[PDB]
Amino acid sequence: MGPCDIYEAGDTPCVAAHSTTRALYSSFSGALYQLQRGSDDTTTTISPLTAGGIADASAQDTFCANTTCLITIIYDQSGNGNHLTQAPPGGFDGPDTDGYDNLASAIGAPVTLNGQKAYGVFMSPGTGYRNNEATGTATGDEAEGMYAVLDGTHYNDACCFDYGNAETSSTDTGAGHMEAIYLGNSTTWGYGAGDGPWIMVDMENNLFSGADEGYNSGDPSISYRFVTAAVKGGADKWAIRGANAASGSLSTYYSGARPDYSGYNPMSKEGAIILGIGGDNSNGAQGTFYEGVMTSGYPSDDTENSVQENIVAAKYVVGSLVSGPSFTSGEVVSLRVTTPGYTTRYIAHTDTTVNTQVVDDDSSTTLKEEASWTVVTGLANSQCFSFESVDTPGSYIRHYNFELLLNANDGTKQFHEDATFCPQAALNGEGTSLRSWSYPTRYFRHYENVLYAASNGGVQTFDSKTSFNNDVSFEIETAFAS
Ligand SMILES: *[C@@H]1O[C@H](CO)[C@@H](O[C@@H]2O[C@H](CO)[C@@H](O)[C@H](O)[C@H]2NC(C)=O)[C@H](O)[C@H]1NC(C)=O
Repeated sequence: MGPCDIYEAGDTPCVAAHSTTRALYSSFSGALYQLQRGSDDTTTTISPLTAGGIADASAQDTFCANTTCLITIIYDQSGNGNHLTQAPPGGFDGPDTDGYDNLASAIGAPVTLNGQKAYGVFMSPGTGYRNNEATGTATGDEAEGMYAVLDGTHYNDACCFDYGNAETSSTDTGAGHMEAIYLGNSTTWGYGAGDGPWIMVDMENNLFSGADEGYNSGDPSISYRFVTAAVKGGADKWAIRGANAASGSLSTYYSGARPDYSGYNPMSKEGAIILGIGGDNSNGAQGTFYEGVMTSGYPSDDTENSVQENIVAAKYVVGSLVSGPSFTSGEVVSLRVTTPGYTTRYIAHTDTTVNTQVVDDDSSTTLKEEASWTVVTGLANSQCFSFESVDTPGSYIRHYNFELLLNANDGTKQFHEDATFCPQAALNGEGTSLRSWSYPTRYFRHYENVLYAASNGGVQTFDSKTSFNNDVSFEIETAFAS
């Protein structure tokens, strides 16, 4: 049995089931999600290898070879048609065309389930999915349960990395008009103990970590690489239960009556489904979604325990984020442009601006150093890497407003994430392509001889698809600074 077979047996059937990694029903063999590649904007679907099995990652790799891919749709496996598509603008506009939120990269969250390769949904700030015409989802004060397997190490404090029930108008219609899982360390509303992140329940105009608005000591920080967040709500009752998705049981962080504030009892759920954003489309949060469902009815603890048992059995393990030549920590290199007509240029920097310049044996000692980089273990992820300036030790290449800058490491999580890049076999076959760890839809890309963290097509001029593949491919050579 799969998670939804378990919920069905527990008398609280799934009304929405989403996952890019595996089938959530033992009998499901349909499409798990849809992909769209940047080379020609064509699409294709990825289905389980077998009924109730793991996604066919090989099919994705084949379709996405020598180009970039986006996850356009996360299909609803229940049959209710509650598929998740690109989230629309609402109370807040997204950063994409006409206010839509960004689609997620198809390769930002590689994993293996019991040894089989699969891809999760790595969501950077601005990314979001939604379905504002869902069927079967609880409305009003109707009871529902839900869970999601997330990455407890991928999060931030901006509103709001949610998965669950929200408004069908994509706007904030008041307290009680939402009921969704939240994972992050926002403290604007509720928050738990420690540094976070915390699993909280977004009931609109409030993220709740317990009965009181604001701080609630009963909700602990949970930072497992794979987190199972289980939330449920019914008539004047709700609960938060969490666990290490890779091992053990769910622990109850909260179970009791609704927060005693106007609008939360009875609830006024609208039934829309959101992923990675807030009800009003607040889109500043980040996180990773692997699988999750929403049910009709209030799940018993026993039913959820069986679901957690199943998740553990799926055996989630982190996958490889790197491919191609790659590097070794401590190694010093110079990166050469491969785009025809700019092949004598190297990645360098003029003060804080990262750019490309013609550097050769005749260059000054200073310029040779500005075109030389010490490759160190990724500041935000040990699999990837960070690039430290040779002339300016202590400073690394980092993206800011999608421009690559050379700034001093302040030791903060944010800097670390902005400064971590994962090597990928060059899209044009020449060398390597450095993919941003925090924004996997973006890569080192030279445009007008300046370096950016650009996507294959986008709202920024430097996201131009023209010569993208060549512009994000660099040959790794001996450092000029020796
Ligand atoms: C959420 O967690 C992060 C990570 O611990 C906090 O970020 C730090 O941010 C402050 C404020 O900018 C800096 O003094 C620290 O140097 C940062 N620490 C790290 C480890 O990066 C963030 O402040 C937290 N947010 C809230 C609202 O509590």
